[PDB]
Amino acid sequence: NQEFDSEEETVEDSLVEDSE
Amino acid sequence: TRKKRCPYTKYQTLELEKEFLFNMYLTRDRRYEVARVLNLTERQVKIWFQNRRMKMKKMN
Repeated sequence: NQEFDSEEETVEDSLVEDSE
Repeated sequence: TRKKRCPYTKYQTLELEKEFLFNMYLTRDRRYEVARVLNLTERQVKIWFQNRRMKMKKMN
């Protein structure tokens, strides 16, 4: 019911921040 | 995945998993097709495949 979200909301690329 | 990115369903994850495992690389049209089939953007596929690699490297 909206077009806000984000172009990277559906496709985020930071789920793997744990480098270690 | 319940952080930022939308939680992919089993069917979605399975397809992306099998496609990437079977074909580590894809073409523009094939990626667009896969994305189309998943009712998403090519970016969804492009980043998912890369996310898998980054997950292997970082969160080894």
